[PDB]
Amino acid sequence: MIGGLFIYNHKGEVLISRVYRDDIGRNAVDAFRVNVIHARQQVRSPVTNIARTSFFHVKRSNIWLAAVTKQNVNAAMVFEFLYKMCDVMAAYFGKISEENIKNNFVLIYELLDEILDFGYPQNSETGALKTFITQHQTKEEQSQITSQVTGQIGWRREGIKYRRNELFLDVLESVNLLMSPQGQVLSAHVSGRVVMKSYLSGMPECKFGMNDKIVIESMEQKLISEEDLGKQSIAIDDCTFHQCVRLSKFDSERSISFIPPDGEFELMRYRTTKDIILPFRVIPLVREVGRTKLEVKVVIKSNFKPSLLAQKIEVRIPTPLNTSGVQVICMKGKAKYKASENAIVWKIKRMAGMKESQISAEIELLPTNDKKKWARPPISMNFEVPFAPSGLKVRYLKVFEPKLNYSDHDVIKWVRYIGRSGIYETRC
Amino acid sequence: SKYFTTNKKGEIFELKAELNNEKKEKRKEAVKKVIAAMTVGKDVSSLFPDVVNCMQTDNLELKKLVYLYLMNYAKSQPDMAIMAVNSFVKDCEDPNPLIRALAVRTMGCIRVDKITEYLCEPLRKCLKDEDPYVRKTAAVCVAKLHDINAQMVEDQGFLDSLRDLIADSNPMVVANAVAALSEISESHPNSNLLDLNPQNINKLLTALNECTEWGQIFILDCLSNYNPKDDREAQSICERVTPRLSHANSAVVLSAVKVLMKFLELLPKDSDYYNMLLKKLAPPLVTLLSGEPEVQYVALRNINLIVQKRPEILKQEIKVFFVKYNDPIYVKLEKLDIMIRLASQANIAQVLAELKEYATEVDVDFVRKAVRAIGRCAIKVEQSAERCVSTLLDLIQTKVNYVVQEAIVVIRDIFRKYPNKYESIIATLCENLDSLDEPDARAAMIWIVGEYAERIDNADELLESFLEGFHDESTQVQLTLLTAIVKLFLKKPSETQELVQQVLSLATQDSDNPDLRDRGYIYWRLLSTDPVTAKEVVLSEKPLISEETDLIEPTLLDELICHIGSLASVYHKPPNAFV
Amino acid sequence: GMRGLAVFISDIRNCKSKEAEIKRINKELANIRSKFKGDKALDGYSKKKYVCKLLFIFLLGHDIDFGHMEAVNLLSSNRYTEKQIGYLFISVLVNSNSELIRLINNAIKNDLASRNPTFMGLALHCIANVGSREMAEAFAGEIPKILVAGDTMDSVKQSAALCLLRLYRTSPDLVPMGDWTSRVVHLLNDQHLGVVTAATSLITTLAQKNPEEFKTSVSLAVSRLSRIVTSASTDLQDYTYYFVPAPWLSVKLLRLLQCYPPPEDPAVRGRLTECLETILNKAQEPPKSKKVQHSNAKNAVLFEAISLIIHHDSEPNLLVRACNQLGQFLQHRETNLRYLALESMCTLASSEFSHEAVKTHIETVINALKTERDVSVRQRAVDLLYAMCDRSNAQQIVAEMLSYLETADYSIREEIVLKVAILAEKYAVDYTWYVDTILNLIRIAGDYVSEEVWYRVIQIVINRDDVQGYAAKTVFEALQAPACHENLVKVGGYILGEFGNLIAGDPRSSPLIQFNLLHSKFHLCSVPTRALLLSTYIKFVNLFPEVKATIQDVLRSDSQLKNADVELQQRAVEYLRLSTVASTDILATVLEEMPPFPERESSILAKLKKKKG
Amino acid sequence: MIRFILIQNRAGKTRLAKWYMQFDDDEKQKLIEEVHAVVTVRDAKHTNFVEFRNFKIIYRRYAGLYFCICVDVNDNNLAYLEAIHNFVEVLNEYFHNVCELDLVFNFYKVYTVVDEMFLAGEIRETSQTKVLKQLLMLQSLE
Repeated sequence: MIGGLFIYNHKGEVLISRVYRDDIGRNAVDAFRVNVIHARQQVRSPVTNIARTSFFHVKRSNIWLAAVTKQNVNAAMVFEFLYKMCDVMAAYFGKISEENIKNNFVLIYELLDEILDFGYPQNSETGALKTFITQHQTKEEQSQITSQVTGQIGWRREGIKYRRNELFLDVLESVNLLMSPQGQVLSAHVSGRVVMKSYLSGMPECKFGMNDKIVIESMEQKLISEEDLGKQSIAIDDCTFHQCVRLSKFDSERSISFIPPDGEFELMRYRTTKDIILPFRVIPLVREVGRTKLEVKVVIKSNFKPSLLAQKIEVRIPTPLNTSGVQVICMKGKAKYKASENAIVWKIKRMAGMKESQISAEIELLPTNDKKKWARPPISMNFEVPFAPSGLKVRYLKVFEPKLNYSDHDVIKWVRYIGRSGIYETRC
Repeated sequence: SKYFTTNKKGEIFELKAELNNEKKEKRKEAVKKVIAAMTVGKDVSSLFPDVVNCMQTDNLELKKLVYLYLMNYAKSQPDMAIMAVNSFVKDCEDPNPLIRALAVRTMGCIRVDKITEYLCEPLRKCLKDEDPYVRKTAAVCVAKLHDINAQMVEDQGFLDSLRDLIADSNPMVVANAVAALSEISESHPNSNLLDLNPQNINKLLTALNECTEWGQIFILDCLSNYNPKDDREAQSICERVTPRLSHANSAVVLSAVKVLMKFLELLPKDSDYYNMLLKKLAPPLVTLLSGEPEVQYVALRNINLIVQKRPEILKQEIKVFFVKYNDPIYVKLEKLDIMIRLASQANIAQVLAELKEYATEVDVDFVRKAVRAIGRCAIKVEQSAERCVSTLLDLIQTKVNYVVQEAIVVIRDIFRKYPNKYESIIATLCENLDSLDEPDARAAMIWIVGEYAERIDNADELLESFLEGFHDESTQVQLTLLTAIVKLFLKKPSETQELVQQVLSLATQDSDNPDLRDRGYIYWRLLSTDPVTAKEVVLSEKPLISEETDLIEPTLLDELICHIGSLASVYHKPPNAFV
Repeated sequence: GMRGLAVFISDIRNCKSKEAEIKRINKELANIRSKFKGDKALDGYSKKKYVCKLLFIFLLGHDIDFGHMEAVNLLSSNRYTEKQIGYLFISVLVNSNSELIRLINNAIKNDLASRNPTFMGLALHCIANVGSREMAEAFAGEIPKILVAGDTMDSVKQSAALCLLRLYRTSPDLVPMGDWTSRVVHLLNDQHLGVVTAATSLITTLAQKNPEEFKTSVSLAVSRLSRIVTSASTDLQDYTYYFVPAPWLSVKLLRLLQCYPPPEDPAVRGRLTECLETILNKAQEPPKSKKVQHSNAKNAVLFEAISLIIHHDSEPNLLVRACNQLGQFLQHRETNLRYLALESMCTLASSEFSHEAVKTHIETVINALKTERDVSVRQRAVDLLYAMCDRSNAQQIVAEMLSYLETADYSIREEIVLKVAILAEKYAVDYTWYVDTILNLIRIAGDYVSEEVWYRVIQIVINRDDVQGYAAKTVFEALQAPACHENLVKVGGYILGEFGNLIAGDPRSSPLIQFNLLHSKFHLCSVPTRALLLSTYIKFVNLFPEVKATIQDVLRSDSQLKNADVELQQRAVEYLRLSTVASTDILATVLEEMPPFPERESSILAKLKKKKG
Repeated sequence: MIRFILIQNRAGKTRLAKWYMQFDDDEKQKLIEEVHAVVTVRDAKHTNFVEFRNFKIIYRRYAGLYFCICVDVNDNNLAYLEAIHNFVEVLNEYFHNVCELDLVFNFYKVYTVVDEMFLAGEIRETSQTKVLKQLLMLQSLE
């Protein structure tokens, strides 16, 4: 379906030359190098057309990757394949560099040709790949591999044994927040995923509950149990899944079925663009004194439970560029200034909830605010916080091993709720 | 596996020396130098004797590297392939089905005429096989066989066998069968793939539900070829699509939207599952732009496409297009662009505030785009047009031509929509002719001339000046001058005679375009004939175009629907336009 | 004689992690800077060491912003190596701070006053490369007073010669000449060729400025050069390299004389003829030597002599000898040999004398370029056949050239198809067959050709007046071709718009069908094509009334009413307001057969020439 | 005339950059990189004189060394090729089977002798015995 797929370094020579079509020419490849790899201009696109020829060439890192084709395809699946490729490269050997490619060359080649033959892309389920795809068959092994291929079950499921059956979850909630510098939450959204680290035997299908259509309602049920009309739980604004789920099962009854693999993985990522909890009440704003002085007023009211303790509190307060006369205000924490970035680093060792530290700033200037003027860099609060902002949490969690012995109770469960607010930026 | 990356300077004879050691080590390292040569693109076909004599072996890795070298170099030397077919046979008698499939793919990676018959019945037994990999590779190498000579009764019987293998239980074999046949449809007797039927549709739908994303997308594009006979089966199909939400999405989602819009032409009153999807579609579309920059980039392409095709409920999700610093320049561009396309009459105040903010940023390109967009807003609701007046005026006063350059055309088109309103600026424009560098802006000024050469009285001297440009300017500029002068002579015959006569003589004798020359022909044989009649056609108003603002060719769009998901549509250039 | 320099070369050569390089650099930086920024500099060893380091580091990707007045101190420093490293430094590091330059030029005039070789030589070397105008200002006539007015030795004199030749090729304005002919032409009679080479070079320059200035040259030069040919290598043995006679100087002389007109003289140029026979009759022999360098020099001076003979072609016998030689020359296994042979031949290719003799080698050329796998050679051959082409050959030339072009690069594709088309028109008498040829050309691509090309062929057509019925019919043929080439569309559409009547007694002639057809193509094109098609459509009715009513209905569609542009708005307007509202007489009145275009000169040639580099 | 004179090692980097016009960092660097890539891709059937998109260089490849001298359109390549060959002879003669490390300590020597027999973009001298003579007698000049 596709031809050459060539990985490139910075110096531009191939790190691989992995062709899958006749049409592919050396005259083509070196041209691609000297023209994309080398170009006086520097604004480009991961996809490229040169003489009616597509070129999905990407630097997924310092290391590059060129996907050459002259066949109209879905670019999206091409990129999906590129991802899966580099991702499994990492999964099998972590870092991906010169030696990472070299000392894997043969596996690289056989995989690529398999996972994509003449451009026809095959699967990368790696249900048992790395076993025989290892950096010599038996009749049982022959039939075994043949069947596991024919077997419509992946993600490393053959029936495993773990001396215990336990899973540790970690709910990460990334605070996708923009608020008006005068105070109005322009962006109130959250990006979160269910990463699942599991240590269990066998191949269990598991289910799980997370409060739906209502704000939230073996050994520890919950320390923060879902009080009726509890923490923010909403129709998930967008719930994203992974190929263990059964969306047929969902859209039938709003519940997929997932046979999870073992070890760590991301069970389902999700987004909600509403119904969040604010950790502070900051009105960061700047004012200008004719044109000889820019003054910034930063009143950082922190707002959480004082029992909650955020640490290493570093708020980004850009100082005006031209600096003649400084005017500093201190309430609590540590006064730190940032030069070469022209910023008040109101760096505080730690903060409890429901607090307020105000810094008012004046910085004398020289007129440069013209038809082109000062860029107002959003004042941001950056710090540490674990948190269940929505607090949409485990409505239940159904795990088992309905084959031999170990039941629900024979599994010990966990979760973490790690908020993530580095997106706390506003000055303009 | 470790790098070798060395071949030159008599070390080919050291490669021999180690090849003059049958022992495994020198053999393997020599092989790695061979792979080095093959990567750096230096032929080692000379080793085909060495390669074939050491090739008597049983090592899997050796088999694989020999597969690759042999294949890609017999590509450059079909002669010694005689050696290959023997081993390939030996492997087709190697009970390992995986090794057999590797033999099949290496073999079927080359097609001339001879290995063909060597594999044909063996190939049919790979079709009459029960291993997903053997039959799988069989289908893949049947496709590969269609590279050439794909017109033979033998390949046709293979086509019959695989065509029945379209009905297949094995997910792998049926999946690559679907992929293969979908690609074979590109072989254009234009009668490809007659296996479509309702029950087949249902079974492949079930498969899609249970088969990998590969087979799923293959099924999707095949459905993009099958034409249902009404909406009811299409109803059930969209029900099958209902669970086609979050997956290895991007490709699947684009192709699914393709197949849906292929059936999404009926009314949301005909079914509300229709409008249920319409409303439900926005948050996944956001995820598309909430994905990864490249896939969100593709998504932006597809979204502009959709807004073109479907101007609907997304009219309240402009939020996604809300530009930020960190946003990359072109992403910011399309953000703002569809922002304008998602005209929020409520936000237009703060929108334009932001717009002039952007104008006050530090890149020419997006600034020009925003000027054009603001002009379109002036072509949009009139209220805006006043702040447009003030802003674009002070932007003129920024005295950076390029902005003002395209702004000239912008205002030309605005005044085309809105004439004889703010002629006051034409005076200012009069000074601004000493910077004419854009045939667009120059043509806009000449258009102004043709417009108001009756009000423009100073037109005389400036026009006899502009007569400096008769050559070395693109024909449309000429034509614009000519029609402006025609308008003028119509409205002011008193002193255009000398002008029209000299310019006609010139443009008709210095002509190369017959349309230009015969246009001068028509110009005189209308104006010598009956200006008294010319004015009625010309000097009468010519109605407007009513808010195009970068419209789309429907049919092109309608046909790129067959590509929404594929390079053609996303690229917004015809699939034919690239081959 | 100085530690830092050598030890630094040692260590930093052994440093490999660029940070270690940087560390060693900064160590030398402390050393040298502080030694100059404080720690006053010492004269021989320290200066030489540090300054050679500074120079080579400047070369290593750095620069020196000091020590240049102190580089004058190097010039004013005992060891010749110090003065020399200053020479180089200032010659390598372009200078600033004109007081620096002042001291420099003063020291230069001193190194001239120091009438020793080395000083003056290195001074001229810095004068040439630094090339400040003040040199040729103070040395407008002073460098003459160096190279002449005192005539001692070769080396430093050709040093001054190359210096002044630089200053002249760069600033002849600072060169007043008067007349110095006798001296340099006697140098041409000087057997000490050390000067005579660079002499002849600069003299060739001045003769590019003034050939007429030197006819006295001609006789002495041709005598001495006949000598050079006849006196090959037996003496002046280090003027002798691989026993060739003065290759560079001889080529200088021959190419110089090549500015002068063809042979006209009976006896002097009779001796010239003698040299010609000498040259050719000596090149013909196989080499008793066995080293390619001899072949290289002989073939080089061969090219020079032949070129000197080239462009005259009043020498039929010599032209025959050249044709024979070239015939043998397109067999020499190294591609470069036959390549340069191809250049020389396509150069000579325009020989009305030997046109046919070259044309004899047409199939040689054909199979060669077909069995070539290179293009350079192929363009030389294209130019060769081009200069010599004619109708007869052209007949097949079309076929073979096209069979080659279908596989080629893209720009060159345009230039070649354009040049072969203008060849065709140079030979176009079979205008119907030529039209067919053009049809084939368009059928190849017909989507990359520029405007003036099909413009020209359309003019030809309307100027041809012979095949216009044939032309129209064949255009129709190309129109029912399902595919599309917008250039074909434009051209043939207009043609049938004016010539479709000439193909009308046929069922396919059905302006209804082809009209709606063009309509299917109407709105999928570029804008100018739409204007063309508008002219064509307005031609249609007044030439084909039957389709009118339909044409009327269709030209009223919102599309042309809403076409965003101003122009097409107005074009459709003047068409509609005259079709919908129709006096019905102004139609024919305006419509006109668009007479054969007035005479021109096919500026396509000059355009290709400006494209020609 | 001689545009410039570049010499690079098999290790890439131009081990001698010698110019005759006011080329610049950008220009010189582009020249280096482009010429180097060409030399790499240029295989053995080639010439010693490759045109680079507007004119030629008289280049000379060696197992480790690549002597590239730039001219434009007209200069009789062969003569200059033999000149370069001559100069190479002179070098390894005087430099007595030169290893690169020699010029690493004596690049200036090569440079100044180039300056000697070649000047202003042209050959200043070509006389093997005399070249060696004057070199040696002046390879003693402090």
